[PDB]
Amino acid sequence: MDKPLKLYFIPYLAAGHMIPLCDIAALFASRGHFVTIITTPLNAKILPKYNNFNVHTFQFPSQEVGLPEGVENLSAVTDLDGAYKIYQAMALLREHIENFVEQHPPDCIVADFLLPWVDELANKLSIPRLAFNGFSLFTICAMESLRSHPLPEDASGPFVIPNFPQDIVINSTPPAESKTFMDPLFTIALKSNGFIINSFVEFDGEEYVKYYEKTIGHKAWHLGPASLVRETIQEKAERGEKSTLSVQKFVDWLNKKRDNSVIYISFGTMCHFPDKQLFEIASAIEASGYDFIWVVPEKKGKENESEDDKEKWLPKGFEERDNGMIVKGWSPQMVILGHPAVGAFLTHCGWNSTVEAVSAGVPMITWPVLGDQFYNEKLITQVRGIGVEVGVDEWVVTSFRGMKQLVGRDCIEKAIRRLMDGGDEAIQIRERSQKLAKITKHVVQEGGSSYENLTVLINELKQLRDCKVLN
Ligand SMILES: CC1(C)[C@@H](O[C@@H]2O[C@H](CO)[C@@H](O)[C@H](O)[C@@H]2O)CC[C@@]2(C)[C@H]3C(=O)C=C4[C@@H]5C[C@@](C)(C(=O)S[C@@H]6O[C@H](CO)[C@@H](O)[C@H](O)[C@@H]6O)CC[C@]5(C)CC[C@@]4(C)[C@]3(C)CC[C@@H]12
Ligand SMILES: O=c1ccn([C@@H]2O[C@H](COP(=O)(O)OP(=O)(O)O)[C@@H](O)[C@H]2O)c(=O)[nH]1
Repeated sequence: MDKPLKLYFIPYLAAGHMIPLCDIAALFASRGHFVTIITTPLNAKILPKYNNFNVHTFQFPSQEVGLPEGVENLSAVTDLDGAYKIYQAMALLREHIENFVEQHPPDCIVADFLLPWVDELANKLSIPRLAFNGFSLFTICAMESLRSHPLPEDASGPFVIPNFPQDIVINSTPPAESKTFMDPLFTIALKSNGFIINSFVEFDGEEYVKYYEKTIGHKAWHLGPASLVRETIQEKAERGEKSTLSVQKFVDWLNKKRDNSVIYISFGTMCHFPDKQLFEIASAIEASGYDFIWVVPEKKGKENESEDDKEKWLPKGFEERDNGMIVKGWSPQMVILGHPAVGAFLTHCGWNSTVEAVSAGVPMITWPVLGDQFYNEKLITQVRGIGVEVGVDEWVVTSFRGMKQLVGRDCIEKAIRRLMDGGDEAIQIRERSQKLAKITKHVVQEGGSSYENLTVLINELKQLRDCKVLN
């Protein structure tokens, strides 16, 4: 504890994995250790500089992959080809990332599971390495249970998470493609010294800290929700990217509405719905009759469209009825969710949007799409009971307009009203969300669960540093 720790963080160029890992590095920075993010210049611009907080940037190889100069992240990508370029750009940056880390070795490396070449880098440098995927520990347990007990290849439809601490049924089977990409990353990540989770034990469940530790044989570190590291308005409003609309424009409009009278609809980054699907969402939004903040990244840069191009995805007269805000880009989600007017959230069950909703105490309407979201759907609705389900069952591998099954407006509206109409069910769901909200307020504060986990994590990293100094 006499000298601080030198920690490097290598976040992947994805909004869901860049945002949380930098906030997690800000928790290390608040303790007095020298953190350092290693990413591209555009992704490091939005990062507020704390104490000890520094970045090391290598220029994004735009013309090497074939991208415009303004695209250095997966959130600005609207095509499956773009995700390949973001990955290929990460392969080219692998050279200079390894060289910089070899020239100035840190006390510890924290790297994403999407980059599995950090294993050789930390090994030859004989330094402790931490893995990060931004999933829930509950989901990580569920995906390692399917890896030990594979589903029959023919089987499809709902399935039970095998040999779990709690009987849980996921609504659809994962794609066979998902297994071939995920399993190599989990195996390399399990070769790491520890796993960093942007969650707290009161939410994932202690029976899964004991499941991951004793059944799988690996250490996890509940350090989140790291979104709580941003306290001011400017810290909450600038995340990953500058907001598209003025943050005060949202607040002045939300301040005029009642409490729990606004629905926030955002399927996160990397999810783009076809125009038919957006039409069903829009029809179900106006049919519910509730004010809404709808994030539509599918139509960013497509403002003042001709009447033909707008009727492809919106009912005629939808924008004339000013009962909501259609944001075609980044939204201050921490700000919008924090406002007392938002009382419901239509989510893709992404983990960042999930813990941010638990902090703000907003119940969630679940619409999972890919990745860890179909496990998160059941963590929201069955395990913790802070949300209702739409009832979707399409588990795509790519979400870039790839969905082949149309979710009807009668299905969406039915779920929207189950939380906005204030029924007897919705009342106690919002009570269980407020119970977790009060707990979440001080899990990163002194004495909390995730706070003390970071205290233990630092001490063990300091120990390993003191052992290397002997040699
Ligand atoms: C196969 C390919 C298209 C890949 O192309 C290959 O590249 C290698 C490079 O050496 C070559 O050797 C091959 O010949 C070939 O060209 C490029 C892109 C790519 C890698 C994958 C990809 O970009 C992302 C995912 C992604 C992984 C995962 C675990 C995430 O964590 S995504 C992440 O978090 C959440 C998760 O829900 C997202 O919502 C966030 O926005 C953020 O992106 C799960 C989801 C997903 C989409 C699974 C597929 C893949 C591994 C993908 C698209 C497979 C295809 C692959
Ligand atoms: O318009 C948007 C879209 C996304 N986000 C942020 O992007 C992250 C989305 O992460 P999540 O894991 O929920 O979705 P994923 O990016 O994995 O699809 C969260 O921090 C959101 O607050 C935001 O602030 N505004």
